[PDB]
Amino acid sequence: SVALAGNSSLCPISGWAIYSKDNGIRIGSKGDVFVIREPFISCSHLECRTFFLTQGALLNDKHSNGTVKDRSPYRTLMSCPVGEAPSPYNSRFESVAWSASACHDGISWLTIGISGPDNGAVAVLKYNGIITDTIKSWRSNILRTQESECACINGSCFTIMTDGPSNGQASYKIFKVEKGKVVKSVELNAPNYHYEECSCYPDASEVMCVCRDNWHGSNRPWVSFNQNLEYQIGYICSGVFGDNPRPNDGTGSCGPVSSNGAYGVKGFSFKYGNGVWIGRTKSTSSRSGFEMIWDPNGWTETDSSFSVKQEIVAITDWSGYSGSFVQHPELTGLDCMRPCFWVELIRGRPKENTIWTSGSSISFCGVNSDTVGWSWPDGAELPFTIDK
Amino acid sequence: SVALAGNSSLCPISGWAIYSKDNGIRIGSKGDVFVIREPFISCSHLECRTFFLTQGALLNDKHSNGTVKDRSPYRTLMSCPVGEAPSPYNSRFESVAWSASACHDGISWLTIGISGPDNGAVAVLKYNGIITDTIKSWRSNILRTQESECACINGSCFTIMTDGPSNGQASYKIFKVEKGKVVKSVELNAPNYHYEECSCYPDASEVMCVCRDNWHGSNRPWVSFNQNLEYQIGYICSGVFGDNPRPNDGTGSCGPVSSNGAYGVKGFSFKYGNGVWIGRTKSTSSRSGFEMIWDPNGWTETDSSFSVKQEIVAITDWSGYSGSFVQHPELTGLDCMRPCFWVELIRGRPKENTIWTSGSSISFCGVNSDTVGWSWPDGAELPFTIDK
Amino acid sequence: SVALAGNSSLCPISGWAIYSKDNGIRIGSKGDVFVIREPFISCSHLECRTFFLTQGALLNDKHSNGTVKDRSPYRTLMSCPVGEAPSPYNSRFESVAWSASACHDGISWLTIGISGPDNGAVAVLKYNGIITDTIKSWRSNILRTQESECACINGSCFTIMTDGPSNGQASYKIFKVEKGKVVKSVELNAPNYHYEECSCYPDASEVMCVCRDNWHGSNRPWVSFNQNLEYQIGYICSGVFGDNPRPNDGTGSCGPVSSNGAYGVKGFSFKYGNGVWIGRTKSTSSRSGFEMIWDPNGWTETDSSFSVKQEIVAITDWSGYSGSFVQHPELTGLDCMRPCFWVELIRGRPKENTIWTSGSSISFCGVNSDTVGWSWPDGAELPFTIDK
Amino acid sequence: SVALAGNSSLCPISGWAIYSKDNGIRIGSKGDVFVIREPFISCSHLECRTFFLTQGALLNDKHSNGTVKDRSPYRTLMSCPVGEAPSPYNSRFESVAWSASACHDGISWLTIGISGPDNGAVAVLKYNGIITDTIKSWRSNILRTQESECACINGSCFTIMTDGPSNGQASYKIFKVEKGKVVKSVELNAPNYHYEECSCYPDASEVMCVCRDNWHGSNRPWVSFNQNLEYQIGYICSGVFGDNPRPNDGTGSCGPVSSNGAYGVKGFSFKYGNGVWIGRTKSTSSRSGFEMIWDPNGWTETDSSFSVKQEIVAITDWSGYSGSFVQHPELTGLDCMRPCFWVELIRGRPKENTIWTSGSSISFCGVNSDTVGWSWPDGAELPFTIDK
Ligand SMILES: *[C@@H]1O[C@H](CO[C@@H]2O[C@@H](C)[C@@H](O)[C@@H](O)[C@@H]2O)[C@@H](O[C@@H]2O[C@H](CO)[C@@H](O)[C@H](O)[C@H]2NC(C)=O)[C@H](O)[C@H]1NC(C)=O
Ligand SMILES: *[C@@H]1O[C@H](CO[C@@H]2O[C@@H](C)[C@@H](O)[C@@H](O)[C@@H]2O)[C@@H](O[C@@H]2O[C@H](CO)[C@@H](O)[C@H](O)[C@H]2NC(C)=O)[C@H](O)[C@H]1NC(C)=O
Ligand SMILES: *[C@@H]1O[C@H](CO[C@@H]2O[C@@H](C)[C@@H](O)[C@@H](O)[C@@H]2O)[C@@H](O[C@@H]2O[C@H](CO)[C@@H](O)[C@H](O)[C@H]2NC(C)=O)[C@H](O)[C@H]1NC(C)=O
Ligand SMILES: *[C@@H]1O[C@H](CO[C@@H]2O[C@@H](C)[C@@H](O)[C@@H](O)[C@@H]2O)[C@@H](O[C@@H]2O[C@H](CO)[C@@H](O)[C@H](O)[C@H]2NC(C)=O)[C@H](O)[C@H]1NC(C)=O
Ligand SMILES: *[C@@H]1O[C@H](CO[C@@H]2O[C@@H](C)[C@@H](O)[C@@H](O)[C@@H]2O)[C@@H](O)[C@H](O)[C@H]1NC(C)=O
Ligand SMILES: *[C@@H]1O[C@H](CO[C@@H]2O[C@@H](C)[C@@H](O)[C@@H](O)[C@@H]2O)[C@@H](O)[C@H](O)[C@H]1NC(C)=O
Ligand SMILES: *[C@@H]1O[C@H](CO[C@@H]2O[C@@H](C)[C@@H](O)[C@@H](O)[C@@H]2O)[C@@H](O)[C@H](O)[C@H]1NC(C)=O
Ligand SMILES: *[C@@H]1O[C@H](CO[C@@H]2O[C@@H](C)[C@@H](O)[C@@H](O)[C@@H]2O)[C@@H](O)[C@H](O)[C@H]1NC(C)=O
Ligand SMILES: *[C@@H]1O[C@H](CO)[C@@H](O)[C@H](O)[C@H]1NC(C)=O
Ligand SMILES: *[C@@H]1O[C@H](CO)[C@@H](O)[C@H](O)[C@H]1NC(C)=O
Ligand SMILES: *[C@@H]1O[C@H](CO)[C@@H](O)[C@H](O)[C@H]1NC(C)=O
Ligand SMILES: *[C@@H]1O[C@H](CO)[C@@H](O)[C@H](O)[C@H]1NC(C)=O
Ligand SMILES: [Ca+2]
Ligand SMILES: [Ca+2]
Ligand SMILES: [Ca+2]
Ligand SMILES: [Ca+2]
Ligand SMILES: [Ca+2]
Ligand SMILES: [Ca+2]
Ligand SMILES: [Ca+2]
Ligand SMILES: [Ca+2]
Repeated sequence: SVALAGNSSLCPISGWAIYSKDNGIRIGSKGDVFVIREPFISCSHLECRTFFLTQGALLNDKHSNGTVKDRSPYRTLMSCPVGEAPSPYNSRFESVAWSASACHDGISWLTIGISGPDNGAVAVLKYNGIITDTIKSWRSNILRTQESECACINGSCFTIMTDGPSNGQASYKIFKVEKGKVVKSVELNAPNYHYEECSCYPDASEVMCVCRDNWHGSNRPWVSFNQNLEYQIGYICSGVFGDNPRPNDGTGSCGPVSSNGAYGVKGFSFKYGNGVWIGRTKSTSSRSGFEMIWDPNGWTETDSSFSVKQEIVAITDWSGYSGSFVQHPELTGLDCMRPCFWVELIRGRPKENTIWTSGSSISFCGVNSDTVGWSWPDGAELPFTIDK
Repeated sequence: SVALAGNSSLCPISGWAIYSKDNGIRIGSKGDVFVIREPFISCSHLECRTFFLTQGALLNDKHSNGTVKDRSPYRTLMSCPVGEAPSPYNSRFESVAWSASACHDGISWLTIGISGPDNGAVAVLKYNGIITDTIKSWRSNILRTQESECACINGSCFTIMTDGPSNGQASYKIFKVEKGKVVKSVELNAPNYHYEECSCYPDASEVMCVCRDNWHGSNRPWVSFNQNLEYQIGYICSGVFGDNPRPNDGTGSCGPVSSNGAYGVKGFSFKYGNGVWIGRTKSTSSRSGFEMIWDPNGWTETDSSFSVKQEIVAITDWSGYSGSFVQHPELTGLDCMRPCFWVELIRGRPKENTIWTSGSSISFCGVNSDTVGWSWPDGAELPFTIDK
Repeated sequence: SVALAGNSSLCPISGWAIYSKDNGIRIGSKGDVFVIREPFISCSHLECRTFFLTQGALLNDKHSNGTVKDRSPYRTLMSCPVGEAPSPYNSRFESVAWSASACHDGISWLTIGISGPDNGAVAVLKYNGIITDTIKSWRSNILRTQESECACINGSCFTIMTDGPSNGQASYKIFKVEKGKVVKSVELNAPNYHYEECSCYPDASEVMCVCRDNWHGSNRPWVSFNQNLEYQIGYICSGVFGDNPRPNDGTGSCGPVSSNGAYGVKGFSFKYGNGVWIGRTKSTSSRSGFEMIWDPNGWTETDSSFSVKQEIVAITDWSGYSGSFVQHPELTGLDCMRPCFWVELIRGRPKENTIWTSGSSISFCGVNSDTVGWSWPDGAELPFTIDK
Repeated sequence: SVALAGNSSLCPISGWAIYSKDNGIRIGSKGDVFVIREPFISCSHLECRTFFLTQGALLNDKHSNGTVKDRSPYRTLMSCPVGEAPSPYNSRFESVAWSASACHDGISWLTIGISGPDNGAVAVLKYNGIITDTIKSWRSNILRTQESECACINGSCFTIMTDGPSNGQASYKIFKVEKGKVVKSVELNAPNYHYEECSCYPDASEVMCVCRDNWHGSNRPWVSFNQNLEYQIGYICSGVFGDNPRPNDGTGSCGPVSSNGAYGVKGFSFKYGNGVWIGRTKSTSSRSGFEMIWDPNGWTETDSSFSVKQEIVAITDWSGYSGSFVQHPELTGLDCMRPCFWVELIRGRPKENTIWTSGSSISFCGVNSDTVGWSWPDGAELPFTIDK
């Protein structure tokens, strides 16, 4: 009926309250559950959903064998209610996709699903499930996108795509989409920067995206922009380094930190003035553990000092991708934009002795009331019957 | 649209008509059914639902192994339609929780889910699925709540939480909640009393809660209160003792009956003037059997005499927790508050030779027409394939 | 919103067009499907549903073992959409019941579920899922009802219950129900008659019920009545005998035909003037085959001549119970009452080498356009894995 | 509420964007998924659905054995949401059918399901699930229909049925249906032509159907007609031959091309002026591969030259039936009729070493933006556990 306004500011928060846990892998030991990756949450004005990519194989079946291309023609974007195990019996089909994003403008769902060959992949955009536009690769080298929700403000939704090497300079574009039609795009002028798998959120009528530098940055890049795609770029300055892998905390940089800068993990962070909430793994080397850190000057200053840490997953347990999501005033009844996040808990290959790899999910919302750290890990006992 | 009024009196009844039976365990021998505990029913102005806690494991799977903490990070509050087996394919996610309560104010669902560590657990309150408040532990010793429905009157919902020892004096609070926000709380001044797992129901614009004394009472404690949290406390006086374990019926007390007073089972009872409907197990020592007893003076007098008994489950079959639920006039069309109850039929450990423990459920509503006693037990044949 | 009027006459028809087939047993060889009996169809002003009784066990599981009481505390009335396999994942819970009826008045569903002991069983009546009344046994000898839909006319719904011997004279009552409350009942004065498992349908503001004589009739008894429960009784006169078992067709009677009169099968027939559509098995001795016969004088004349036969199930395949259902003008848009019927295809014990017994279903609607006979049998290949 | 107008022209397009992929077979290796054929898509003004025929057997079960009649009494038309694996837990029942069509007029669904014996089969027509008419065989030799969607224009829906030999001259009729009632039919005068399994679509208030000649044509026949059933017939003229099997491309004919003309595969094509979009297999001999070809003069000229080819499935992978579907302006918001297509990917017998045969599906919509060819095959690894 009416577009989400997108004009409120992020809510003042003090900590993170647990929102969901699906136990998808534990349930999938016996039930009929998809093998999934990137279980990103996104919400409308009425409800929240978990989106995910599947190869159309179930846990404990031979088709879950992971020695197959990530970018396969079987890969599909699907969604199910938040907190449920992702099954063929409760999941909706969204798009054929090996890279994706989705977001709700207040009226209907936009989904973006990229499929096709590496040298010519096409993003199919859908609005309320009907194809409304396509974007084809402009460098012929793996067109790819956020793997989390796009950001909507007053009926325009915004996303970021990358095309080019994942181990060197690439090309980055921002897209403005209305009723699933591309109305504007801009190519970033970002020499020496690298953007992948952006987590973008609206805040006071502009978008902020925090991304992954897979080339040569162990801190995270960011790009922010207004409704006309006039943008700014930088890297998060804090010495509390956000990517995985990374060095031990040390002197930061408002450009890419080259030490342990290659590879990465999808991640997010929330800017509050000169301060920043960072979610990151607990290990510097593997996707293990998860913590939220408040660094009151960490957006702009390069020291390694921070003031608050909240435990989310212990370093003895596997974590994985994570991303932002918001809950607008039209859903919550609040006067401010609520920040939330999800974490993927990756099980299986390469770290564990299975034929498959899947994630389960947890999610949290920021609140200004009492909270507590704990560890909420995946909890499945591997290997499974199919691995014997 | 409009809040439940909560101002009517309990319906005059003569007996208990059977309302539901889910056969969850029998079905879960082959189907994909959660291992559950505390299958409490609660209703809105339109429908009733069964809420429950799961560890996110299914029957007949290795993850159902019960030599694990009750208070785990895997534990979740879920709900499904009354009378259906609780499966990942028909259950909705509500909250991450190892102790919970839920209730509908006429407008939306309030859910309360407690997770986190023993020394600092946090109740996450949700209204229509959106986080609206948190309550953190105030004694740092296992914040916990009803495991049945909270009580709503004219848009305010009420619950009771405990924090402190389960084998000695603890601390008890009543909470008043509006649109999922705590608007008032009071700490009971109840020396020598013990409250756990309260069953609370509205009756004539006030709430009555009947609970479990785990310290030193084989009769049940109660607390009643008005909308401003001005309260009264006591224990049910009847010599028809309500808890399990308990002594043989004898002289009662309007304080805790110390004989066989340690441990307990979640239970309920309904006050009608000086009279009381008690639901209890049939065994004095184990959670076996279930019966409803009408004691016309049993709220206030300490004799062991009663006038009506209705069989629910035979003493040769396992029972478990039980709790109250009501059905308001906005749902039923009646001019009075309808009392109902559920019973959990616990199967597996510690009494039986399985690796797991789960409950199925039955429920009954009070009526003023003809009724009959019978035994409606769980009916599964144990052990299961996973226990071999 | 508005009650079904129930004042139209049965549609003129010439034959029977196939309406549904669920293939429940074939699907249940692998899927998670209830063991069921009496899959009766009933419709509202918007949709049709299949109701059924289950013991809360699934096909191919140990709990499906049939050497158990029919009248057990596990037995439940459930419903699912017409034409779907009856699973815990698509079925709704209605009532705890070992004998049942249901019907929709235009506004909400009435369900009637009988449970409890043989010497004191209680029918629980629900309207829109809320308990609205109870009827207790009046002879203390197996209170039981239709196992098919009740009949509704202008907001009053009507049913027939029996209490007493199934091998001798019993007691028969008609009940008039409004918003799930009994407003009137009458006991039939029917010496030497026997009524069980009535199929009742509305026609021109009155109800006609065709039933099973289990005592001493191989033709079917009937009772018809107006809104004030003023009734008439008889037996279908045709020599085309309707029950199973029965003798070969011969001279009929407008009283019970004693030859092969003991035992029976639930069945139906539709009166059109002095003429009758009879559905019956093809075998005189076992529940095998199914056919529809039009006998233009068969309501009132005792000859064995008929004019039309339409094959439904071949005599080489198992049939079972069958019952009427109607589709009112408020659902169909027609100016007349549409007659339909379902058939249960019974598989397993006692005729086949399994531990279990279940039915699948087929259904047909009367039409005045071209039709064709065929055989639409169950089609499962027995025995199943659990029987090995 | 309001009928689809059906008066717009096909959208100008340049290529085909991927719309769905269900991975039904891969998922059905472990989950509970029907064995299916003819997964045709059809849409309303609100949503799209996949319709299909099942024998009521699941993958990996003994009942999936394919040495059984295609025209069995077990065969049923069912439907599920586009892009989901077709399971008993997410599929709706539509009709008992071994040949079918369905379409939505803007108000409700029409379904047409043919069952019964070869010498007298009856199409049961339903509108909003209620039987509204029947059509019986007029040649007593396998009455059969489209196996894809019928075409609706301003409240009248249109379909084509065949009756007679599949290896010689037969009889062909067009039917006009309103609210599920046949209002008009015409028999084609088409000597030497053969029509089976028509794909029909509306375009500018008329219908075009492209079909399969099973007798003696390796090009496809067509019939077009207006709302009064005044018709024209021919064969697609292009030397880019459309059927399977077929000869190598060569000189075409605006009559049947006899070389490799016997047998066939259900297919479609879209007429744009004198030009045509043809979907066909890549192999000339087996149902392998799939491609879309634009031949700018191919409706009317017989040369073998074409200008655009888009890969859909590689020749090393199995394809199967394919059919048209449209998306009207009332669904899309466009000013033109959107052309789409589905393809069935047939796995199992006769080409592969299994006891069963099933299809999965992919679908595509025409767009005027950038697109790309690829191969999106079924992807299951055969044989399955049941075949061992
Ligand atoms: C933030 O925006 C709200 C909502 O703006 C309206 O809805 C949007 C989707 C878009 O359509 C806008 O153009 C609409 O005005 C603002 O609230 C509105 O303010 C206007 C101007 O005073 C007023 O007339 C409306 O009644 C308001 N609507 C509501 C529902 O309150 C709000 O002022 C903006 N806040 C800030 C801080 O920018
Ligand atoms: C019990 O309360 C009912 C309902 O009260 C209304 O709805 C509540 C949720 C709340 O909003 C109240 O403040 C509302 O009045 C009472 O019925 C109402 O009585 C008032 C006063 O006479 C009258 O104006 C309304 O029409 C009534 N509403 C309805 C639907 O009947 C009722 O009187 C109370 N009964 C008792 C015994 O206290
Ligand atoms: C059969 O009954 C219809 C409907 O009657 C109405 O709806 C019923 C549920 C009940 O509420 C009745 O008391 C209602 O009248 C009759 O149609 C109605 O006829 C009346 C009297 O002429 C007229 O005023 C209404 O408009 C009619 N309603 C509709 C929807 O047509 C109809 O006459 C009856 N037919 C026969 C043969 O008895
Ligand atoms: C195509 O048809 C549209 C819609 O026609 C209406 O809806 C149909 C289902 C049917 O009921 C028609 O008889 C209706 O007119 C035409 O648009 C309508 O045009 C009329 C005539 O000018 C106008 O009064 C209406 O407002 C229009 N309705 C809408 C929703 O725009 C349209 O003109 C037709 N287009 C062509 C090219 O034939
Ligand atoms: C897992 O898959 C591996 C290779 O698959 C091989 O590759 C796939 C893509 C197909 O081509 C398959 O037919 C090939 O054999 C195997 O090496 C491995 O054995 C597979 N199975 C396992 C690990 O159990
Ligand atoms: C059931 O679980 C028991 C112990 O689990 C042990 O504890 C759990 C929490 C994990 O740490 C597990 O890896 C440990 O082995 C076992 O003792 C027992 O064998 C388990 N399996 C059974 C009973 O089959
Ligand atoms: C099927 O059930 C039969 C008897 O059950 C016996 O009766 C039931 C009600 C229970 O009391 C059960 O524990 C008893 O053993 C058995 O005789 C029979 O073996 C059962 N199993 C089969 C046929 O596989
Ligand atoms: C598959 O089915 C084949 C024949 O079925 C035979 O035909 C069916 C219709 C039934 O009559 C069945 O009872 C008959 O045996 C068998 O030849 C074949 O063995 C079946 N099983 C397989 C291939 O595993
Ligand atoms: C929001 O978008 C609407 C519709 O395009 C436009 O009229 C309006 O001015 C926008 N509001 C703001 C505050 O930008
Ligand atoms: C019920 O709550 C409303 C809204 O807060 C208040 O105005 C009203 O007086 C309350 N009614 C009663 C009887 O307490
Ligand atoms: C139908 O029932 C209504 C409401 O009780 C009554 O007023 C009306 O007269 C009835 N109509 C007929 C035709 O009996
Ligand atoms: C569409 O059908 C309606 C209702 O039958 C008729 O009045 C109208 O003229 C039709 N419109 C056109 C353009 O044919
Ligand atoms: Ca990096
Ligand atoms: Ca700092
Ligand atoms: Ca105690
Ligand atoms: Ca007493
Ligand atoms: Ca008999
Ligand atoms: Ca006769
Ligand atoms: Ca051909
Ligand atoms: Ca050409």
